[PDB]
Amino acid sequence: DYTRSLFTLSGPATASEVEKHIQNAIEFVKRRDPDQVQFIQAFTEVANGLAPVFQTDLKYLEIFLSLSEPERVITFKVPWVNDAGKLMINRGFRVQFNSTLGPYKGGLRFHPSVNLSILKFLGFEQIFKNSLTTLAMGGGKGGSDFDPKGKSDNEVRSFCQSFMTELQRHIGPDTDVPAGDIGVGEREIGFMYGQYKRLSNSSTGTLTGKDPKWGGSFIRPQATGYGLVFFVQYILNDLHNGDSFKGKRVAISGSGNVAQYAADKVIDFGGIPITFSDSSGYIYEPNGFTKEMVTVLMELKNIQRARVSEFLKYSNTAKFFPNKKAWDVDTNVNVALPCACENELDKADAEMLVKKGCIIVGEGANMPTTPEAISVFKAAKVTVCPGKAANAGGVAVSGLEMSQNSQREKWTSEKVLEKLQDIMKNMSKACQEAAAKYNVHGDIISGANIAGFLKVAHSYCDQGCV
Amino acid sequence: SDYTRSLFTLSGPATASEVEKHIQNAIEFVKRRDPDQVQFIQAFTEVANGLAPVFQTDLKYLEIFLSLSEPERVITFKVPWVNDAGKLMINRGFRVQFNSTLGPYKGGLRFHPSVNLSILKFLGFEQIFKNSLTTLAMGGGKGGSDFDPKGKSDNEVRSFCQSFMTELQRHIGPDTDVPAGDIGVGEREIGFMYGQYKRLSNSSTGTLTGKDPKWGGSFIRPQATGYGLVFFVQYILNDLHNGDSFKGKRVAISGSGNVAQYAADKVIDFGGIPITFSDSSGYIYEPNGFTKEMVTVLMELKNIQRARVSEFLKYSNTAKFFPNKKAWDVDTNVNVALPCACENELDKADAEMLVKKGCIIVGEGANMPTTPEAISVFKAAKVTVCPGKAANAGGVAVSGLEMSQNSQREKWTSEKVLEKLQDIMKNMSKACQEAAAKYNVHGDIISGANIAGFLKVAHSYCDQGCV
Amino acid sequence: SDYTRSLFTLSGPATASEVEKHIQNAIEFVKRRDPDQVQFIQAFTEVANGLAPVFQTDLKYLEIFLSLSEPERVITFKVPWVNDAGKLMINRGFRVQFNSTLGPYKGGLRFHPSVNLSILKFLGFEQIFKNSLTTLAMGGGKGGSDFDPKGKSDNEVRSFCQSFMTELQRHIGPDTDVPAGDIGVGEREIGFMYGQYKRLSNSSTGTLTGKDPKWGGSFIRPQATGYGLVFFVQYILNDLHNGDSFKGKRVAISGSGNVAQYAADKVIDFGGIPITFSDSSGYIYEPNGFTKEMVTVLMELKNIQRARVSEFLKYSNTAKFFPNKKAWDVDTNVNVALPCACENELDKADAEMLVKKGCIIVGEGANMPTTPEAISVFKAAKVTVCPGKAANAGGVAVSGLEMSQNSQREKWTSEKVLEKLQDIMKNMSKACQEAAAKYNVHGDIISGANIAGFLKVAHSYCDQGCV
Amino acid sequence: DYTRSLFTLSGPATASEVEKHIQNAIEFVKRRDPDQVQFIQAFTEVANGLAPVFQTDLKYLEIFLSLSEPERVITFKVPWVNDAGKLMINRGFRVQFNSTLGPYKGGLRFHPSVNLSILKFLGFEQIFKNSLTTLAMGGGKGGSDFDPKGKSDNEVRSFCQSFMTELQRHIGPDTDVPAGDIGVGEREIGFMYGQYKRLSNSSTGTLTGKDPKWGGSFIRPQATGYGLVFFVQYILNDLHNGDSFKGKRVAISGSGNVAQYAADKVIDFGGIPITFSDSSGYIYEPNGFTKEMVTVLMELKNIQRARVSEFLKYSNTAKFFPNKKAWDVDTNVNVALPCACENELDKADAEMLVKKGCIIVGEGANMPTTPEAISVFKAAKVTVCPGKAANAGGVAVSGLEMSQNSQREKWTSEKVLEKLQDIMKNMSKACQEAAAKYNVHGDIISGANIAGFLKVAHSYCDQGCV
Ligand code: NA
Repeated sequence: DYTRSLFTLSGPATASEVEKHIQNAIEFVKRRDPDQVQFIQAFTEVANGLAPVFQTDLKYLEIFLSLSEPERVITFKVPWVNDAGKLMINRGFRVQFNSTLGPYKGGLRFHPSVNLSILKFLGFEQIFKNSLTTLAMGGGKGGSDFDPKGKSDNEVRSFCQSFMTELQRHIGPDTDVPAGDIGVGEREIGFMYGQYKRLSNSSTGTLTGKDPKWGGSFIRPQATGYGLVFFVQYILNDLHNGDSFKGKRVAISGSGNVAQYAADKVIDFGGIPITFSDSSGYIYEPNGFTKEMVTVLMELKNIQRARVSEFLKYSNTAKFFPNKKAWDVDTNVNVALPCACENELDKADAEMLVKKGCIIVGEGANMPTTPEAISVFKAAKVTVCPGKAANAGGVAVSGLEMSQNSQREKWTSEKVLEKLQDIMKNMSKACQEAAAKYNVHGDIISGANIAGFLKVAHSYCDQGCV
Repeated sequence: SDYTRSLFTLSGPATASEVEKHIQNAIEFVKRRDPDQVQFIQAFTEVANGLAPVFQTDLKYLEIFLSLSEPERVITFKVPWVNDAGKLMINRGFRVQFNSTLGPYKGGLRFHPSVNLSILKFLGFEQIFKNSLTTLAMGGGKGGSDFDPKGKSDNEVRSFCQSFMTELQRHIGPDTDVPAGDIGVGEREIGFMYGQYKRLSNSSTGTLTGKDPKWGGSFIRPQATGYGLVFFVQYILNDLHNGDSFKGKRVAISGSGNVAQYAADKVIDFGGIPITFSDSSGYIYEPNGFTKEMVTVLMELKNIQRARVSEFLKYSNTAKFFPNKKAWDVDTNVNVALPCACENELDKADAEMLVKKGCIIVGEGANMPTTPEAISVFKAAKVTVCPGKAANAGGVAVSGLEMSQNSQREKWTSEKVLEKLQDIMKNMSKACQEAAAKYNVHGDIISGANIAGFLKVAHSYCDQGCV
Repeated sequence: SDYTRSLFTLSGPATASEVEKHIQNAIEFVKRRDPDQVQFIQAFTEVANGLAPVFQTDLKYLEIFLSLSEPERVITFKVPWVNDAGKLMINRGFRVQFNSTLGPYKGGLRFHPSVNLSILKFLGFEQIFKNSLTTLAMGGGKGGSDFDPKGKSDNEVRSFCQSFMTELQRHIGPDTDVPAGDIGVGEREIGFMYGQYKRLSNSSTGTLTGKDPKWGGSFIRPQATGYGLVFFVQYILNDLHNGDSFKGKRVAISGSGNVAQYAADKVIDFGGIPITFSDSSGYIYEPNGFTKEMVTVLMELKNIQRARVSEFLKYSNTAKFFPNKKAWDVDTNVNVALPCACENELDKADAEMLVKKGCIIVGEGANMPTTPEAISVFKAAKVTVCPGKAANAGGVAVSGLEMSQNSQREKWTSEKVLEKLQDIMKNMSKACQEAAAKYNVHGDIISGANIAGFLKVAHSYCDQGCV
Repeated sequence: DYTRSLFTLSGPATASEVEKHIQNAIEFVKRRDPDQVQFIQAFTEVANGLAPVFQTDLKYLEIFLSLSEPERVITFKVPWVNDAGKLMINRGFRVQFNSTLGPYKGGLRFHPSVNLSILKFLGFEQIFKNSLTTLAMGGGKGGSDFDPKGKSDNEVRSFCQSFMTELQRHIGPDTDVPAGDIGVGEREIGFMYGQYKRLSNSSTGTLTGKDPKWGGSFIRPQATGYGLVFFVQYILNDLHNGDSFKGKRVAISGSGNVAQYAADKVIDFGGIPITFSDSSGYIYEPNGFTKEMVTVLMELKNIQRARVSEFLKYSNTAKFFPNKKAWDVDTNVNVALPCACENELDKADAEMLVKKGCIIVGEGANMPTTPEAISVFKAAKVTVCPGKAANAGGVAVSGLEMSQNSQREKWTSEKVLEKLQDIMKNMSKACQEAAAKYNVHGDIISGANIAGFLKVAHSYCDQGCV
């Protein structure tokens, strides 16, 4: 330790002392930004998750507070002319929160609800999510209150070009590599890359989510679903004494890209997917979905945009249960993978799953499991894999896109998948060891919180706390 | 001509009631974008209401005004520094680069614990039109930090200033953004920040104003605001009071800082007598006026000894002190009132006394000294009010002259700087009158200053394609 | 002294016949390098022939001249932009950076469908020596696009200007290349391009001239070329016609644009009487001359209504109109002819009438107005011809004064700019006479302008190592 | 040959003629820098070592003289404030000696003895040492007369930040990549990286020796000691007819990272390390150090900062000999590894090792063996592995750190170790082949000098001698 003298708070502390210090830190965050509700909530949640670390050494709470101030925030006017010839002014943002582990990394959101508080909350959390990938990536977030909905393609191009005319000044392949998010998909990434390239007169990996013809990476559509299965597989080996997906009945909720590619990789590991779901209900195959059946489901949902119920016209064994969740299926379920939406698995759902024998839950979606549902799982000793780690496959592959751009070499699909699998392996071990080191063995949720923070905190001190 | 007409949705003349509703719509839009920036919202409201005569001629100006209210760029940044105890401190730094249509972003830096984005946006937005009025090619901006200089050692201020400029230097430059001093940022801080900027940039340029005259600074900088106030009132007296001047005028001055002191000196130069100075303890009064020698004595008490104005009674047998009273209460005739102390220092009752005491004109040395009720009293009495937005702009005008001297790599004599400052205030006073007359508020110099400052920016913004 | 002698293969004096063959070999070399650039080849040929007296004293000047004929840098670029219908349009943009020996590249931008590299190289090459003649530290350049502004909306011109400057900004700068206006690039386009340059560079500098006075522009810009023409002719009359002046002179002016209008204004200031203006439709004639009040009316018709000169007869009871005739046909005594309309507007037949009507001097406001046959007639008649390369350089002279004001961050009064323009034209007229006298072509101001412009560049090129 | 016309001296020359030309070159160097004793001595030693090359073509002597002038030297004021609040001014340096093969590369030294002569001497040799690694790296060296002794962590932080505030202007990932040296370890690299990152607003490999959490490489602490053992192992196989470290008693001098990890790799190859030494004396184990014993010694020297005599408290069989060198130990020695300091092995010590049966010497430190000692070994037929190649493992791994940074990909420890071993293998072959090509067969010292020089000399001419 070469930075000990810099910190006012140091040494061990009791749980009650840490609770008081956390509340003091929260009040300090509030006084600095009294009306940033989302950011304040995010700081409070992450701080509470790190209480075991703060008890061992109070310096970590100070570092946490120091990390809570963005290194740089750029807000800028974005003038653009709509198709009617009228000048429009929108607000643009790039929160460059932390660059300790690498260049600022995080998506861009174009949505009318976007403001500084929301981007700070997402950007702050992205620091530790990117940390967990093991890759050299910092944390950031940006976007605009520009609303793409109802706008023509030309209007989106006009906005993307004017937005990037300013953003290019603050980003770069070794500085800040933004990505997509709500309102920023392939269309917007492409428009922004063209403008960035024209202004910079350079072809670099300054954005991720690019098309494979010009710097993009394979496995991007599959990354999140595959990464979820990888993480759960490695947790089963590392925390369930050599257990595996093999022979496991896998109940999957959702019918989107995450659920589809999660089911494929489960079958690759010898598991049996038995359910898919949408807002209309869930479908169930007693003997599981084959890959060929998953392929049929993909075209119905992706091309025909149909409901899951249409699948029964293709399988004679398929059953459809209207207005029910996948957790209601009357069979034994060994693994539950919520891959649909937030708070989709509640206390009642968790109780059913425990009664049906599920040994582990993997969060494919964002915050799928309610806090009450988590409590039942902890009592039942059912492992919960946190989404911040289990669904990090997308950001992991965004880092692999940077590697390919830095190497000016496009990897084969097999190679990208191999490194994604290695990333989830190292991430799962880091979460387990972190939980064990702080005497919350098996609490992967705590392990993910600790592992992400500590790599940033220690690197911050290595670099002189600047 | 008009090459940007097609870009604006609102256009054409509008009635007074219609303009009132449109302004209210504009305010609501500003509120939704920044719902809790109280100071910025009110600043937008005040300036918008002051421009209603313009909006009635063409609603396009309201849309331009709304467009100008969004900063071109805001940079907020972490400022880590180590205090004398060896402990790491983190403060928030800001630079609001609001508008650069007329020139590089220009505006002071404030180091005070109350600093936040709303306050800096309010000051920076207003700085656009203040700098416009100087006739010089300067934009508008404002920055600073919630760093609290109170209780800090010189070394800690040095450490913070160097870390603050380590990030700020990346966003400023002699042709880009030229910051200056403000509350908490004086000669000490400007010097510390200039040293760091020079070291990192490996260049010697006019990237800050307020520099010492030994390395790029300008003469007349301490005197600029007080002199400029007297110049402006002098020119208004000539043009709107039929050749009147400061000659023979009894001038009640509030405040005892640099603005009040150098305004007093210039009043004497123009043949008037300053009769009062004041601070929080009260006001002092000389029935036959303060001489330049007496003003110098009072300066030493306030600037070196940091004493109260009452101390002056030890030096003058004729001086009278009135505790806990404002200078407007002085029991004598007052022809010119120059509020140079603080906001809302001249209220409705004060305006009424001054009218009865023979006041013909008010020159605002401080910011918003005269309350709205006081302004109504003066307009009914036909007492001219010279708005602070123009009358106290002498300081920023000389900061622009500092930039000119740096760009020319030539230090002007004090006489040359003083002449150009006087010429600036002359053209500014004429622009305010002409704007007021053109929009049928003849003699309303408050409206004229609002209009003249806004229109030069709005028209140049359209010339440049509204980018 | 001479430190670059060893670098040149050709050196020493040569006979007139030897120079003729050397010039042809130089021309053949230029043709082989650019065989189809007709305008550039002819421009090189004309200037080379005008410099034959110099080449005879030392053939190295021919080698220097040939070296100068290759641009230091030419940038051609695609300009994609979206029209009001939403359709992608691609035009070609150019910037010919011909020579920077005396200072940053300087020259206008032309937006016209006929624009190509040959035309821009011809104009840019001549711009080197024209800017040289102003005495100011300016190089030579030219740029533009085949974009056709006619039929385009203001918004479409804005889109093109912004896309055009998005690439051009990468190659220009206040100390590198300062473009200006030309055909198709006026106040609208300069403003649009300035906005885009400012946003991308994040700086406020004098990287374009022709700006509006509210943001870095200069007074006297509209009047500069017309005023400069009259200044130049006035000095030539004093120096070569034994103290003669514009006083009492009847001046036939061709054209009705800004050059002719402000030339007429300055003639009246000097006591002259302008008697004609002309258009594509014909010419108008006032027997007793146009007063400034009358010129003001013509300005409104031509600049605001953009009507033809025949409209003037509705306002003057004495005005006469002659369709399909040039102003030189006017039936009266003519003492001064000022062609300010177009190339080859004054032919041999026109010159003979003007001599018969008593013309003592011709001043070229336009470019190449006088045909080669017409020049011979005037030389035989001993009527002085003031070359356009010097006489119409007032515009570029003031563009240089705009750069000085930007570099100084100080706007000059109109009086100061006018005084400096007049002094420039005085030194230029002296430079042309002295250069002509030194090479034994006394009184040939056309050759004097060629020689004086070339030599300052040629000598400085050698000072700088011929790089 | 496209640069022949540029050189005044050319063609073959007799041995006596080469000696006269070398002496003129030395005098020319002296007149240019009459008081830079170390630099003059370094130029003289290398020039004499390259005499066989100069005899084949005198242009090489002219190239060598041309290389002796640095491309660029930046010396600069370094102002910083100590913990008492007092302004201190130190001198900073960066000698950017040659960039023919790649960006300037070399360590930074913070020590009160530092001056221009020492840095030119170290930087000049660094050119050819880096050449031998086969990696695309130039040569340089820098530092300051700042004395870390007696300074607090914060004072070192203050100096490092001010030092990098100027240095950052002259370095970069493709221009100059500094590294550590005496007085510049993990603490200083971390502090300087933090300052460089903040000022440049970028995350790149502009320093090596970084921590693996942010751009660092595995095997970096072990690289020089491991590389020394790899090199000697290959020389034993190639020049001692298939011999190896197995069963060899290895006397190691020094107790720093080089000596510790050299002992570690010796044990991997079946050898027996018997001694360690420091300024206080040397310790001796009759039956050798095990890895557990080396692990204890590492903790004493690296954490406790104690003298080697402390080891006797943990091993009953260890012996301590005050104020004596490890070469005096009374036993048979098969391999000598001087890994402590310059001129640590003198003529008398070499005589003892020959008497005790030493068959090969591996130079871990810089210039460890005196010229008199080298003569003893050459007469005795004891092979000397030159430090210029044998201790280049550290700079080799610093090049692998650069590759990983340029690839934005962290290699496994196994991958780094194999590439280090392959580099040392090719280097040992290059030294033998170069010595053979210039008819000094078996003179590995001469071979290392020739192989490093020729790649730079030929590449310099390829690039127009600019
Ligand atoms: Na790379």
